Amino acid sequence: KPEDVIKEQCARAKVVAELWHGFTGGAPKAALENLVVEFNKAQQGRCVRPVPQGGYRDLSTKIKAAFAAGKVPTMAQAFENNIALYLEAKALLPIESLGVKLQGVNLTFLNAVRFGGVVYGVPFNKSIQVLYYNKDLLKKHGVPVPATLEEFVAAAKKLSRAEGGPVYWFQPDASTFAYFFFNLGGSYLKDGKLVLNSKEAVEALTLLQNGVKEGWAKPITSGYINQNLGSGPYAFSVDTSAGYTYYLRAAKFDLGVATLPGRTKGQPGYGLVQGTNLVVFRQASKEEQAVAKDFLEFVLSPRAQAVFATATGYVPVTEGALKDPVYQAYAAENPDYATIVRQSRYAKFEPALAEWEQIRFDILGQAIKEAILNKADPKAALDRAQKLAEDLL
Ligand SMILES: Nc1nc2c(ncn2[C@@H]2O[C@H](COP(=O)(O)O[C@H]3[C@@H](O)[C@H](n4ccc(=O)[nH]c4=O)O[C@@H]3CO)[C@H]3CC(O)(O)C[C@H]32)c(=O)[nH]1
Ligand SMILES: O=S([O-])[O-]
Ligand SMILES: [Cl-]
Repeated sequence: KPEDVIKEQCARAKVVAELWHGFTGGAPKAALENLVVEFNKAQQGRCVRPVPQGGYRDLSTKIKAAFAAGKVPTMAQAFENNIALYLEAKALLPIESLGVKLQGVNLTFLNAVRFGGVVYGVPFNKSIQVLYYNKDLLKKHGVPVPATLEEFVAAAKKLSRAEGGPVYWFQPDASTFAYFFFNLGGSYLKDGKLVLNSKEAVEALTLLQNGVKEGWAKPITSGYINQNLGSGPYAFSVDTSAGYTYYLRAAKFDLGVATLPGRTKGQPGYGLVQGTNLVVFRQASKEEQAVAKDFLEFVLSPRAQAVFATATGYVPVTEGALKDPVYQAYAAENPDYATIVRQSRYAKFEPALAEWEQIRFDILGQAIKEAILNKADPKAALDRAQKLAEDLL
């Protein structure tokens, strides 16, 4: 068990840098621990201790408690909005002040960790949405993988009619809504104001709610989409690439990965970038900061990124990772890794506002759930979301 190995490594160590994370298990937790085990073996008496804090929401709550208690870890995973929050307290070390080189990091990811021109995060486990699909079920009914939103809706209705059940499965949540919202031309910031109830928002939430009414979209209310597989016909989901190993272990059918359907065939749709960056807390000792420096250099190395990305379905964050022989050997055997990289070229972020975590779950996610599960009118549900968000900001 890698967490037992690390516990023993850290027991023999003169300096331990704690890294608080939101991996509850599967391949992401095993890949993070395996990376830490190798880092720790290369050091002389210096270690990283990964500390599971629950999911990402539990992690952000535990960091809030840590600020209140006046005792932060050395490193933590952080979404771009969590970075914005922690910078209000000036709790974060600039990454380049540690002497970590970021050249060769993808500008999609590096730009998202740059605040006021300075980098306060190291992109580590960055995901993109992809189209997961049931190759067997599409083959059975001769339905090509849809390249456009129009094709996707047609494919879902045709397969749902043939199978007697809704085949597009989705979580009624902010992540899923972002795919439809972005690819209907939606934009969350209008002259720097956060807008949740634009016509593209209403259109995105109407399309999902109509999908449920018309019997081609199946809301998943309990667990992850990959935990629900096997109950009723499944053709498609739009989901994080970090879901890849979880789909593979659950799927009784031949799992497919495609680029996202876009407005036209001239370009794939935009996917939502999720997963986290590593931040380094100012409060850490110079000795713990020096361990963070080396760990970050290690996490950005082409081998570390190649192994982590091939073990998980996360997007390798560097140019050098794609040139690493381990990455190349996996990609040559499994086209899904190249599909994830291609889709990572067409990448949108949610707003990096300090309040965004509360807004995306408690306000926006609640409005999506009202409309999908309680048949609330999409505009009325999003107008309420807008009022609650305007009150919070
Ligand atoms: N706190 C906070 N969370 C945020 C923010 N923006 C987006 N997200 C959440 O990031 C999750 C995606 O990040 P990612 O690392 O791509 O995927 C996660 C897991 O989602 C995924 N997983 C785990 C178990 C499983 O059976 N299936 C599976 O796919 O594996 C990875 C590690 O757990 C989304 C999903 C959500 O958690 O419901 C809400 C979303 C934010 O601003 N703050
Ligand atoms: O972001 S570039 O790959 O179009
Ligand atoms: Cl959580």
